[PDB]
Amino acid sequence: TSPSYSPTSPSYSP
Amino acid sequence: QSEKHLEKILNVDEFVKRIFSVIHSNDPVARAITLRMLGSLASIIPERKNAHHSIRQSLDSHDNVEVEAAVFAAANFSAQSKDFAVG
Amino acid sequence: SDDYEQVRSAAVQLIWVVSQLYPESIRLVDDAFGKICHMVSDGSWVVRVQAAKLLGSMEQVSSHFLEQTLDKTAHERAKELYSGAFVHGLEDEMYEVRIAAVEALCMLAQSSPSFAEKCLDFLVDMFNDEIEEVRLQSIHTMRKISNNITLREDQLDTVLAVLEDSSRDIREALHELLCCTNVSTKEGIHLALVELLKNLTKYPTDRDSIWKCLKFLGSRHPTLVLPLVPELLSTHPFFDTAEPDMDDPAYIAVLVLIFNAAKTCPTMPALFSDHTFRHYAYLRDSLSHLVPALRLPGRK
Amino acid sequence: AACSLIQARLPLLLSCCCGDDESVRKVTEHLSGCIQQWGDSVLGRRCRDLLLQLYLQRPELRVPVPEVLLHSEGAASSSVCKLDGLIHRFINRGADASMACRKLAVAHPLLLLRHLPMIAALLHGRTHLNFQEFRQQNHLSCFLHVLGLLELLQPHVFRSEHQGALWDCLLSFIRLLLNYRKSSRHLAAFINKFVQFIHKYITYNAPAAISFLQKHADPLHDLSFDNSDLVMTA
Repeated sequence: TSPSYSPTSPSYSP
Repeated sequence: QSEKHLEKILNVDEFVKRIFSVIHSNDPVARAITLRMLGSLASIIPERKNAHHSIRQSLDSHDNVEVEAAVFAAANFSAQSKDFAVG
Repeated sequence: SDDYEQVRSAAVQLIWVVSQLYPESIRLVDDAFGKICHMVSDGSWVVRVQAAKLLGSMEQVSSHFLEQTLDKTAHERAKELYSGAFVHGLEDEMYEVRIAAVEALCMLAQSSPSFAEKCLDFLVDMFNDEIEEVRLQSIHTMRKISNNITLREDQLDTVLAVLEDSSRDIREALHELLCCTNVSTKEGIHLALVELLKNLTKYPTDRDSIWKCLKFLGSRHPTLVLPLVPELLSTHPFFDTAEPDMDDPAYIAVLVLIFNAAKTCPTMPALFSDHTFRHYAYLRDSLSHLVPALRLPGRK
Repeated sequence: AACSLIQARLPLLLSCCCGDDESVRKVTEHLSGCIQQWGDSVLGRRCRDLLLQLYLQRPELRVPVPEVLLHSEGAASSSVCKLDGLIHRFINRGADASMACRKLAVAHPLLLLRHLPMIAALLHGRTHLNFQEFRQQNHLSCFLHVLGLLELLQPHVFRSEHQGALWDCLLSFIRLLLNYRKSSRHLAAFINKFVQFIHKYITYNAPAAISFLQKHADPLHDLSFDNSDLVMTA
């Protein structure tokens, strides 16, 4: 899941 | 390229959120691209404290290809804002 | 006792002015104050305004006799559960005399370091007066006498009012009161925090004052909040908590409290989690009139 | 400025060793002389080093210098103390609260003295149940544990000024508890507190000098035999 967004990162709401 | 047309944007927070949402990505080149883009948007977001902070953060790291872009974005804001230049 | 109007109206002024000169009759100022008290229930409404204002202006009086104005109660019933001139003046015909009463009470409460604790309940209860002017005056007087006062159980009642329709003046006044009040119990700070969060989530327009009141509420008494540090910001002992959003004006609200408290207590950056350091740098860069400079290693 | 500079240069010192043997071999080195020692600061950085031997605390305690810097252990002390307070208020989590607390307290005295203000600001449930008969243990066990920790850390009471403010605050809270208690229903804690006050006064007449301001009301407040006791085998 999200290979580049990092597991501990603020999630994009929309 | 199309910088003159930037000022005529009615919806700014949504756009800036979309652009800024890729500064937390772990990819050192994806951070460098986004810092350049922010630097290219000083005209329409010259007072954003979160952008100022993120640039001042990326300015002191270990990845050359992102430090060389944070420098550019910092030079870009330092012209269209004051409280950023002082820091 | 002249049994005609426009006479007593100034006879009261005369008795006050002569009395304040020197208290030597047998007790002279106390006697004059007793006379004013027995008069406060004058038939008219014009007299009572002077009655209240003049006794308010007076400053020196026998302690033991002073409380006899307030002595009558459901208030002491509530206190146990957890564990007369003004009594009538506070509830009168039209709001003018109520305003005069609250002003007199604030003046003489300031004068006497004691007698304040006796009047906190009489103030707080009189919030739902239905006259916005009396509302504002009550908030202002509570602020002005807020010093060396405790709200062991009054916290919840004085905070329930924080939810007004808009009453922008009232809610701002309540924030002003909170930033200058004093609490002693940790659960009190926790409670105030939770009601403030409800306030912010329901009226997302005065966050700019919520933050300042929280700043002062932290700086005023830091040690009270230290036990809350693990609980208020999620710090699951062996799980890496997901970065809470940087700009959320509830997370910023709860962070400004901690940072302001952190000026005093040196031990607590140990409690600070991973994110809080870069978040502190971001805050100290954005809102420089809310978070003071600290000793954190990240920003030396 | 020297202390701040030592903070600035310490991380390389930590990294270059990153070894228990190296840390031991370093701490064991203290120079002689009494002028411009400055070794006291680096030794006190044993708190950052998170040592487990009281030997280091020995020379450090002898130095007896203030500590305001960041400390690695500061997390564990808060964990233990807050757990003890919460367990006290809760009446499985309390087994450590009263035993490991005192064990670590005796193992290292200076850390607990540094953490004192936080625990002092606790234990304000006195007014919730003044009689304390309503409170099963929310008004008794916490004070028992805390005062016992005090009698254990008498060296903490023996600590000089700049740390006695927290002790004075705790003493004022204890005196208020004595005044507002259920009229001497139980006297074990009262005797313990009296003994602690006597020991503190004996160890430092200055602690008695400061506490006199608060005790002025207390001597008339008590007017009882227990208070008057000190107001004046194999």
